[PDB]
Amino acid sequence: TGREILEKLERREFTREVLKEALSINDRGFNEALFKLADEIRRKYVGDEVHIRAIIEFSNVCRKNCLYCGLRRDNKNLKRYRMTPEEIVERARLAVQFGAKTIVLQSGEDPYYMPDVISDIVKEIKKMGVAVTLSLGEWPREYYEKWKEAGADRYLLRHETANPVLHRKLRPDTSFENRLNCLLTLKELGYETGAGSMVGLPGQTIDDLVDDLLFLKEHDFDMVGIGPFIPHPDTPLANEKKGDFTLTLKMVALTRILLPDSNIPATTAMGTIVPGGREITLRCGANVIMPNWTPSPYRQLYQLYPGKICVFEKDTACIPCVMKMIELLGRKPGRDWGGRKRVFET
Ligand SMILES: C[C@H](CCC(=O)NCCC[N+](C)(C)C[C@@H](O)CS(=O)(=O)O)[C@H]1CC[C@H]2[C@@H]3[C@H](O)C[C@@H]4C[C@H](O)CC[C@]4(C)[C@H]3C[C@H](O)[C@]12C
Ligand SMILES: Nc1ncnc2c1ncn2[C@@H]1O[C@H](CSCC[C@H](N)C(=O)O)[C@@H](O)[C@H]1O
Ligand code: SF4
Ligand code: FES
Ligand SMILES: [Cl-]
Ligand SMILES: [Cl-]
Ligand SMILES: [Cl-]
Repeated sequence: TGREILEKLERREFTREVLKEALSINDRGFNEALFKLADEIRRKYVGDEVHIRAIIEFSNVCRKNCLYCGLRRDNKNLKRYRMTPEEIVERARLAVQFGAKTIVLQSGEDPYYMPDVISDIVKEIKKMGVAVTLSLGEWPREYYEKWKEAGADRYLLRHETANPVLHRKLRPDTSFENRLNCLLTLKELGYETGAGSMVGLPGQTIDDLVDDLLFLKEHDFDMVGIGPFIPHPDTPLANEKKGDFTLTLKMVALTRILLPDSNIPATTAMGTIVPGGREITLRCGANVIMPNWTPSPYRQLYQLYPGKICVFEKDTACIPCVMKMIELLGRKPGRDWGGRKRVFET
């Protein structure tokens, strides 16, 4: 019964069987009830504050060749850019001036900056009295250590898929074992550590999605970023089907249920595949939003997937826009850095 699955979720009986059935049931009533449960749990554990993480996509140069990603090295159609360290620091300062309490630095795996230019940048941004989150991909332990010493607070490294066979096929430079080792290293070093997966990858099954949920719960990640796969025309996966918004939303809801005190963004990919998708996601378990703070003329060039929202707007538009979103949702902007606030339970 949908009714029995909801009761087991409410009682925290998170068996493989319960999660598979939750993801397999297509009934509208069941889905709505699941979204309501996640929404309620979010309210109870993390409150009405929506934390704003200003993201600066500072380089689209990448050495890897992930089959899903528009920044993959084999994509010759893309104009490559790199922000200078001064540009990055000053752009972070402008986000802080606009009220950002977390700055996220994200890039392709661009060797140019690694490790010392990142360290220099992180040091300068930390002077501004804000949290710094890095999302730079897979690097040696020594680089992660240097960045932590430089003052980085958090690291986002989506695990993408917990199916090691699918992972190796989609990410042929690397492996799930490497990705996990990175995540474990980040945790050991004391970063708030973010993982998460794509939904609707070619060949990905419902059992795979279950495994993603169990993987997330197992490692107790501080942040979980989940979005639909969106095919990019300049990649090998150009002709594959996009991920389903409602199934993705169910993944976000179940993540909240499983990790009630975690930070969970309403990802840009959710807002890209459905108009208003971020706002829906914020009402089904999510409590974080990541406004695009990449400056013109580079915004339009950070093309992980096509159609990406916000790319045409003036490059200071997204912080005020998300403040409006948060108000019209009946929510509040985050007051502090929005670090994970653990609720220890049974
Ligand atoms: C806005 C939308 C249509 C509502 C509607 O128009 N009803 C008809 C009018 C209802 N009333 C209350 C304004 C008046 C009626 O009482 C009287 S009458 O209909 O005018 O006669 C309703 C219908 C189903 C609702 C979602 C689901 O729950 C799941 C989920 C639960 C979370 O917790 C919050 C988010 C989600 C996505 C919800 C959001 C929103 O809430 C939805 C989309
Ligand atoms: N085609 C696509 N559809 C949806 N999300 C995608 C995508 N291509 C990439 N992404 C998402 O974008 C995230 C940021 S990629 C940039 C950070 C770093 N290079 C890294 O790989 O971790 C990825 O983790 C992936 O989940
Ligand atoms: S997902 Fe990250 S590592 Fe892979 S190609 Fe895209 S930017 Fe490079
Ligand atoms: S969040 Fe980018 S314009 Fe609305
Ligand atoms: Cl963050
Ligand atoms: Cl994310
Ligand atoms: Cl995304």
